[PDB]
Amino acid sequence: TIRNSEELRGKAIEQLEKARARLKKVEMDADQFRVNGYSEIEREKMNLINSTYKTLEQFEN
Amino acid sequence: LEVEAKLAEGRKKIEVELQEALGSLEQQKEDTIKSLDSQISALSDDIVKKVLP
Repeated sequence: TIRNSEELRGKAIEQLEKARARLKKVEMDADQFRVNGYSEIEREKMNLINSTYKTLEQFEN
Repeated sequence: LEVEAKLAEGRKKIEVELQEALGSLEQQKEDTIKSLDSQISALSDDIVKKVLP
């Protein structure tokens, strides 16, 4: 009782709540994963328009 | 789809440019031709003397 009631309770709570904290950390890195593609794929519109603007400039020539 | 609409815009630009510039150039060629005719008579007279030595 004396050994196991602490040897399986407290560390389990610690890993359990640190698992929620690590979930919050990797969720924050997922909030960064928003930026990881979002600021560029908001531009990808003007990217696929302006890259072909040069071929349209060859069309103007 | 917006890119396709922009392609339609550029296509209308080539429509107007092609049509109006081709009309003006087809007029320019006639203008220069009718400007040349006296000088083509002069040019024929020039060639006649050159080929008659």
